[PDB]
Parts: sequence; C-alpha cells; structure tokens
Amino acid sequence: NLYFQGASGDLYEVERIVDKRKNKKGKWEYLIRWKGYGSTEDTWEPEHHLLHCEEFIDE
Amino acid sequence: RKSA
Repeated sequence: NLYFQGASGDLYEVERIVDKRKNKKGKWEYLIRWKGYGSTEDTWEPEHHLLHCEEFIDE
Repeated sequence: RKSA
C-alpha cells in the first residue's frame, strides 16, 4: 500500500511500482502506476516522496 | 507533478 506525498502535503494512492532507476544525483526514482490511471500516465518519482502503509497494530 |  504505497502513497506518493505531494509538495502540498497530500497523499496520492499508488497501484504499483513499474520500474526503478538511478538519477543524475545518484538517487533512486520509481516509475509509478497511479491507482485509477493507465500506463500512459506513469511518472518517475523520487524515492523520498514514497510511503508504505499498514493497518495500525498497537505495538 | 502531483500537487494542487
């Protein structure tokens, strides 16, 4: 359950990671299949704007 | 990008 976090702060739901690449600054980017969109809308996003979420367990 |  992945999400992209915008500069605005908002969270956008990710269907899946399509691909991965290293950028010119040596940092990882992921090709994002956005939930509700098709492959023509896939975009490369920086790793540090991606989040993984899980059901809350009081642990 | 996405934002908004």
